[PDB]
Amino acid sequence: LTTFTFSGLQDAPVAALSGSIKLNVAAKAGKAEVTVAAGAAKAATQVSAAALRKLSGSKISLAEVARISVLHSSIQNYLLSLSNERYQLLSQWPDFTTMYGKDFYYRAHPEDLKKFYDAADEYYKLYETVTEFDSLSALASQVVPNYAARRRSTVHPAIGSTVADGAFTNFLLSKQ
Amino acid sequence: PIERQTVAVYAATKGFLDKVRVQDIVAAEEAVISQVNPAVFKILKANGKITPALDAHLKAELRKVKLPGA
Amino acid sequence: DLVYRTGQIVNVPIGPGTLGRVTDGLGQPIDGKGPLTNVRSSLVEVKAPGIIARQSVREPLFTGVKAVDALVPIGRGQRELIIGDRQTGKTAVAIDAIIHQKNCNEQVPKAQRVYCVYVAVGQKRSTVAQLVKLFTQTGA
Amino acid sequence: AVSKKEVLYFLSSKDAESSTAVKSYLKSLYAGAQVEATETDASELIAQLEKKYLSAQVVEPGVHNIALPLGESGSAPVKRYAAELFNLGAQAGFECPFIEVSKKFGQETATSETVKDVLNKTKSYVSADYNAALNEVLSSVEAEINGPVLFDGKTEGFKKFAAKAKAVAVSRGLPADTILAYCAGSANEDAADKVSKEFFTWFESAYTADAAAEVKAIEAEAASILDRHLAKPVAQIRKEQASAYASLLKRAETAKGAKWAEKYLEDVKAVQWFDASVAEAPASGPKVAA
Amino acid sequence: YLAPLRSDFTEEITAPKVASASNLVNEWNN
Amino acid sequence: ADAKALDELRKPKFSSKYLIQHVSQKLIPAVK
Amino acid sequence: ENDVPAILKEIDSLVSREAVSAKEVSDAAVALTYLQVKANRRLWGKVLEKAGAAQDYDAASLTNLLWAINTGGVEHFKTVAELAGPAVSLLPSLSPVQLSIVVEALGGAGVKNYELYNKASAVVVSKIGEFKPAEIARVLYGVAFGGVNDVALAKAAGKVFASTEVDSRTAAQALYALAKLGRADKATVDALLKSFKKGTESASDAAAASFALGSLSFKAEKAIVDALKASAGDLAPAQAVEAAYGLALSGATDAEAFKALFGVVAPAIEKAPDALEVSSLAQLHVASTISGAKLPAAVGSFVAKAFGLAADAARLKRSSAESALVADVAAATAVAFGAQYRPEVASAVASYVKTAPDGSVLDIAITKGDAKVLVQAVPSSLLTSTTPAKPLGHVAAYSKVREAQGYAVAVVPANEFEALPDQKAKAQYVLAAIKKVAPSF
Amino acid sequence: CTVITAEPLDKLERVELTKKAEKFVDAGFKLVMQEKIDKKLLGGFVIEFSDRRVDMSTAKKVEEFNNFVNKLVLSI
Ligand SMILES: Nc1ncnc2c1ncn2[C@@H]1O[C@H](COP(=O)(O)OP(=O)(O)OP(=O)(O)O)[C@@H](O)[C@H]1O
Ligand SMILES: [Mg+2]
Repeated sequence: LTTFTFSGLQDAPVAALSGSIKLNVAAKAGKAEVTVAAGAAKAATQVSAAALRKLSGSKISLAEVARISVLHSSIQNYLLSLSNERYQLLSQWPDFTTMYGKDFYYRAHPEDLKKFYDAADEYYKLYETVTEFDSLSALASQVVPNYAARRRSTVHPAIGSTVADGAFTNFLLSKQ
Repeated sequence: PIERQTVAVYAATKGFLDKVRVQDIVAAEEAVISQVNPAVFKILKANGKITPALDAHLKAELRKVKLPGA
Repeated sequence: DLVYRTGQIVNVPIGPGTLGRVTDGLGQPIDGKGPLTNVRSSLVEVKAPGIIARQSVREPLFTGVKAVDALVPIGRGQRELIIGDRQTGKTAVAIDAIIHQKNCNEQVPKAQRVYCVYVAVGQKRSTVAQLVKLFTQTGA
Repeated sequence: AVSKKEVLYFLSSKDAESSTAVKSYLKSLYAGAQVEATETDASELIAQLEKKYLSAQVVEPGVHNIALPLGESGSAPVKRYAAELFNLGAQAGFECPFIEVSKKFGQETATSETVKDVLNKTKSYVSADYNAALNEVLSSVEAEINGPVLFDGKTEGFKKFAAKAKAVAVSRGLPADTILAYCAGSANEDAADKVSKEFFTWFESAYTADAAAEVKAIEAEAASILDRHLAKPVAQIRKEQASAYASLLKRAETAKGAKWAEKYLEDVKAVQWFDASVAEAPASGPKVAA
Repeated sequence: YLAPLRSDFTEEITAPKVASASNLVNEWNN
Repeated sequence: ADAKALDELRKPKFSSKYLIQHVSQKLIPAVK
Repeated sequence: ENDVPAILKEIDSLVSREAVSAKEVSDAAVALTYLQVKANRRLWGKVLEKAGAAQDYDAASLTNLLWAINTGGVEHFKTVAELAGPAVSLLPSLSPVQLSIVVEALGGAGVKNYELYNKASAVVVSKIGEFKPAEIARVLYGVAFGGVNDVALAKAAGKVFASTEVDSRTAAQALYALAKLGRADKATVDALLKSFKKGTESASDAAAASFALGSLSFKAEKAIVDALKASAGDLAPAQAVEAAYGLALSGATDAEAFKALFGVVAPAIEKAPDALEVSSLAQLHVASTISGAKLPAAVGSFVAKAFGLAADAARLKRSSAESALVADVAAATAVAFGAQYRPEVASAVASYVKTAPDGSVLDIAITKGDAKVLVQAVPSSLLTSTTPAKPLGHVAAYSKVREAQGYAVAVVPANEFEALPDQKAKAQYVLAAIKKVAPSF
Repeated sequence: CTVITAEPLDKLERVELTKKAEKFVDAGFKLVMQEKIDKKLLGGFVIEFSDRRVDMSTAKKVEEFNNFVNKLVLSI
């Protein structure tokens, strides 16, 4: 945000848009009767037109408290988001334990039953590793250091090929 | 490894591998390295010598072995 | 043509960064894995260590070849000739000394581990690529 | 403490540990300490070198504070990600990426008067897809006069090469007339205003496509790393990672007294605070001082 | 969770090397 | 031990910044 | 029954649930500004966390949210800059009174979105009569602070500010937008300057017109100055600095206006000296010098070092087309003072680089006994963006601080210096400019 | 001799250069000179004596600087 801000009590929101919280402002020429109602609680104060202008004087400047970093947490959130797409297809696995009875054991070929008991031991291998979510935070650290070295470019952190080709067209198609 | 070399040379120089056909001494010692105790190699590697507490204890453990033909 | 002197007697990169790498006759790597990191250039023609810098060769180098370690055993600090005709197994005695050191280096403390160097002079490049394939597969 | 050229580089920086080194320096300068006279020394090659290692101390914590827009839909997470790296360039002393890579061209080719050498030591900075599509036009125009095309501009042997390289620049998609008419300029401020609004329409579609190509490679790397990891049994995973975690601790523990190693193990202690502060109240999160 | 620290620069300006689609949605559907 | 700060919790943790500082403190005094 | 902290807990439980929509996160933000909740930062953090998560966004809830972010003074760049995705998709769906709040909030936060401001200025010039004068200033504040030097809008806004006279807060936003664009149009600044003796109600718009006049270097207003001297308790210490800096640069010397402004910033720096930016501590030392109104003994000595700090930091991070200009002007200063050969000019410009008294480094600092001159190159970033192209007010800021250090600053601007064809013409341009300031040389 | 420079010399660039160059002849020898130009050099000069050359040009001082700091960051 800048140093001086020019908004407050002019072209303001007059009312809430939801029903979860009920806002009612009553603007006079000088001050305003706001009435807020959220849940069981209610509040109603008087906000001057020069009381909202002092609000943006000292800025809040929110910042994220991350376990490791904001970069790492965004890679780990993507690996958690990718593990969800693989967990959703282990959700659609047929219930093999409905065929564990001995009327399926003895009607079945002895080699097609050992394949069935191996395909059930395989699902527990796949499912116990897709729910190993404490391993996603160390897979995110295999993505970070190679990315962070591409950002330590000697040209610019935000440089890429399309810009650097577009600035070769300016460099080459001008005089020497 | 050097401990399985000297055990196999012990099995040939202490007369444990005559009564064995000369064509399959190659396959006879493959039993001898694998059928004696895997703990008797560790003592010979740690000592570096076949001690008096081991040269009988291994040559009496080179009798509880199954050799081809015999 | 203009030939410039470099001021330096012939040198090669020495150090632990040469381990695992396939270099040429002047130490430049030919395995295609970039420059030799963690390395230092030293002369190739050094005066050999004299009488007062030696001590007696007492500890064994195990070849792993039992015709060798029983009959013609090799101490550490001893030059041993492998002489024979062609295709009699001279490399196989030498390769088995290198492969066996890998098996022994996993069991000994850090002070007594043997780091092999194989110099392949005048051989085929296919023969050398078969040896670094064997040494990668064995772990040597 | 900081060496007073770092703290001049951390004034416009906005990460945490650089600003707390600034704020404890400005608190020393409130208690009457003398601001040390900065050096009018360190000639041009040394000044370019320590600027490179001071910008990389503003860029390196700043890159770790920029959330990648992985798996997002739309252009505004990619335009946010690009704009955070623009501001990280400006905070670290870089100019615009157009002005930074063009300075890289004219510095690398200050000795060249032929085009085949200009297209050869600006090889690291342009696409090989674009370096080849200019070397095809160059070796046809040098197969037309049978003399090397000069980097002169007033030579007509360059003029019909530059008229064909302009046809290559549209064949990539680059508006070659728009880019040229921005970095040249115009007299009136109204006719140069309409060419800046269509350069910046190219430029924003240019740097979005470099950020979005960077996101699509992190997305593809992470999906490749995960699918290699989802094919492992769990006992392999926990000991592959505990081996990699413990090997990386002792690389920081055997490092005697180095500043990066104390800061490494201070951050392992701060991760374990984060895991412990969340265990005390998980619906709240970590405890901050309020 | 921790990474190897690296202090090196990128001198090229290249494309970022998009890796290939791993076959695991098509192996787990098999 | 609890409730550290905010400005201490905003630090990115395993950034380099101190390898970059270390190789700047042994290069610039060595190339001068 | 009037429960303000018990309604914060009822807002906290509205945004801490799982599927908060856009309207519930708009109105949670709107209710936090009307309640003035700067003290609770985590509750503002839970609202902007759900403001990025919220996917649907109609025209009314986006502008209620962006109003609340802007008015509340809460900044988080990642959240606000990704709200420019709803905005460029709702932009034909936006009211003209709503498009002014979007572009003011996204522009005032620094969102680098060229597709937004191109389409949002092309709308506001396609329907120029459809926008009231407060809305054309809000868009002008946004496109200027979003990094777009759109002078097509600054002309179309200038025709509106000439046809109708505007509110005081409307004009001071328009002055602040033209100050960052660096325009200094006499035709439109004076049309906005008459709005400031009808009575202004805020001190933030008296201080921002103060800053915008001094940055364009016009002059003080004598009712902006006298609104600022009464209501300098409404201003934050980073805002009173930019008022006193902007009054000093315009040539005001009303010392009672400066006692009011320095009565804010002095106990703030004494309470926490690291509270302000070092760019703002340097803007205090310019203001504590040109008007001459002094400061406390621990403050004015402290902001004197922070002019030395903030001047090297802009010299270390020099634009490298400014580094070309300084080494070009210093070479012409070698030829003007007598050096016809290259080993002479190479060893002369290494003698022009003496250190300033505050610890700084001056680039072309010539010393002849007691009289010292200083040559100042003013590239293009410190020029106005208009066709006369006089330098901005910040170069007279840097001049008067060095002039109060024993120098005689000769200004060499690159619009005049680089229209010259050879080095001999550029030598007598520098030699005339040095002798115009101290003719002892 | 042969001196190769970047652009043609001054009359003071001539006089400062012999003071460099008669410290490359190891007795009471006199150098004549022969002046050539090459903008592949970025200033400085190359003195060629037909049996030795000495390159105090800054175009090689760049490369001798770069390879010193490309060797030293790999040693840290
Ligand atoms: N101990 C062994 N047991 C079985 N086969 C062996 C043995 N040693 C070598 N051979 C085989 O004999 C062949 C010759 O071996 P090797 O290549 O080691 O000989 P060489 O002395 O290196 O010959 P050259 O270098 O002249 O080609 C190889 O193909 C190898 O497979
Ligand atoms: Mg052989």
